[PDB]
Amino acid sequence: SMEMDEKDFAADSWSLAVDSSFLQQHKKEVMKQQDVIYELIQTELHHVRTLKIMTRLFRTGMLEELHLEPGVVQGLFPCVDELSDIHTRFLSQLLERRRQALCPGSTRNFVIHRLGDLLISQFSGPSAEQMCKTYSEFCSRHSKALKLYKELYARDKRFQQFIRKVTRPAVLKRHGVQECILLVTQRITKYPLLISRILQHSHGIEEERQDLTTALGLVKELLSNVDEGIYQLEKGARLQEIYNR
Amino acid sequence: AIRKKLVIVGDGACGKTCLLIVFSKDQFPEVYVPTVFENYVADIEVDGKQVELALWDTAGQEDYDRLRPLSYPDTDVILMCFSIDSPDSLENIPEKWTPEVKHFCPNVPIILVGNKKDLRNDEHTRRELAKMKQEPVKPEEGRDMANRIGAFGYMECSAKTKDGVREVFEMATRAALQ
Ligand SMILES: COc1ccc(NC(=O)CN)cc1
Repeated sequence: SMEMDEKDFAADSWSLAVDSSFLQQHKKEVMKQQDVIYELIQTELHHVRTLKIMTRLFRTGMLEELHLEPGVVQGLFPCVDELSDIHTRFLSQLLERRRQALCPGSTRNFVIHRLGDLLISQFSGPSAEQMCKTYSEFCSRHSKALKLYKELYARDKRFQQFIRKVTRPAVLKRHGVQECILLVTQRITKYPLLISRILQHSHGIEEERQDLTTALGLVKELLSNVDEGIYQLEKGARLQEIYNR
Repeated sequence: AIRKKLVIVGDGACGKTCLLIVFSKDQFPEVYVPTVFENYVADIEVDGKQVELALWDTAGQEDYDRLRPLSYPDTDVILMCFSIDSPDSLENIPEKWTPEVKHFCPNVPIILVGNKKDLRNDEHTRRELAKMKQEPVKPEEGRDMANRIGAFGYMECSAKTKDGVREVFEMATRAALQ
């Protein structure tokens, strides 16, 4: 992550991020709505960061320092470039919505009143098809990535030294290779939880309540489609085991 | 320090997310209670042994039968949660959660945890449950379910007051070490 966005999302909540004299000007319901919207953007910022650790720290580090067999790095980090593209674009949209809402003379005081339309756009049309295709491929390659990781760590000395070196810093404590893969797989099922709670506090404007209800429906349709498109790949699985599923 | 992995399972309203949040912060948040939990690696010392215990939640995965099992690989200990204010969450333990965890995590110890124990003597909870001919889960009902499903043990806690929270995670660490 970049320092500017890290500082903007350093506080535990929107109510602790904004100036107290700005907080005091809003009703309790607005603060409750803004605290959950802040959590959605803060967790999206962290999820994009998880994907950068996978692409730049792990994947690129292995290509530039190790002599792994071709197709091994792809097997460890399936679809990471596509995932990074989808979420970096989504994060850019969320951060621009916050930036446009800042008060003049402030880099921290804002209120996001119109999130629903952005969520409908993200979870419909081509961007939704790309998310469905990418997570169906990623989640079907999840178990294979973990087993390939475990094999390499146990049998390859230079691979083990590389892993131990780049994961030693305290800021990587929660972000080992297997942890990053599960963090990515679990990301998509966090969205309905966050959207339902934002909706709970968005009844003040009927257009917004309707848009968030539509977005919630679209996320659920996407999740059902991904869930139905998963079948775990296994290295060395025979055709007979596959067609006898 | 040895690395161990813990996963919490249970129904949507069982309090699993709040339990992980309170333990990882060592506090019930006074300003904002997070909606979700990403992951955490706790430094725990139990009975003289240092362990790095990675914590994972299954919240949001309850309706997705092919995404949810992806949380289980290499799990060392399962916390199987129910809410004491929800006798219905206890009834889903033996024939939904238990056969699933036994299939994907064979031989992994399961600790059955009764969450929200503070609601057992809450009058609003007792009134609401009495409308559906129900009462808060009794300690013996929790112990008997844990005995029946082959759980390693039975424990109770309150994420709201922190009572019993540290003990659940210290015991889970001991189960993961066996
Ligand atoms: C949702 O995913 C599954 C959950 C359980 C099973 N198998 C059994 O529970 C066997 N008693 C298989 C798949």
